Amino acid sequence: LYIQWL
Amino acid sequence: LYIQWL
Amino acid sequence: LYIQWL
Amino acid sequence: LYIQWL
Amino acid sequence: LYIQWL
Amino acid sequence: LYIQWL
Amino acid sequence: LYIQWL
Amino acid sequence: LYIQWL
Amino acid sequence: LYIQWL
Amino acid sequence: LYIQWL
Repeated sequence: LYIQWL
Repeated sequence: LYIQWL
Repeated sequence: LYIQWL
Repeated sequence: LYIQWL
Repeated sequence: LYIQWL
Repeated sequence: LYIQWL
Repeated sequence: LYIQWL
Repeated sequence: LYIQWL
Repeated sequence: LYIQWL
Repeated sequence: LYIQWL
């Protein structure tokens, strides 16, 4: 699981 | 699962 | 599952 | 599943 | 399943 | 671009 | 770009 | 870019 | 970039 | 960048 959130 | 969210 | 959301 | 959403 | 939505 | 090979 | 190989 | 190999 | 190898 | 090898 990879989450990139901005 | 890959989530890229901006 | 790949989600790209802007 | 691939979702590209803008 | 591929969804491209703008 | 979405590539699925079975 | 999403690549899935089975 | 998401790469999954089985 | 996410790389998963099985 | 996330790399997972099995």
